[PDB]
Amino acid sequence: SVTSDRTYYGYGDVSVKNEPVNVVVSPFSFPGANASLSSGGQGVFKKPD
Amino acid sequence: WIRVVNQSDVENVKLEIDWVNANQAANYFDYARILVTGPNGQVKGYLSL
Ligand SMILES: [Ca+2]
Ligand SMILES: [Ca+2]
Repeated sequence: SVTSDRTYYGYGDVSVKNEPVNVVVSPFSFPGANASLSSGGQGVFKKPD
Repeated sequence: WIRVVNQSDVENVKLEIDWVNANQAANYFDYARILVTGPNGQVKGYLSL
């Protein structure tokens, strides 16, 4: 007696939470400790991490 | 007479020594020859009137 509207459903959800990367900074204080940078000087400074 | 003290980084230094009142001492001296007895026996400088 009923004319069914033939439509059933399925569903799902997608969760995009974080950003791809975290650029953790540990800044450099390049004259350093137990060192010295003078005017006109020339050299190299290294920070591994 | 002139002690040059460097900091822990400086390695190469070029000094220009200049005699400014030489034109006044020309009225007092007839010949005056200054030899800057350098670091460890070398004589790297010679000034005159
Ligand atoms: Ca993040
Ligand atoms: Ca240097």
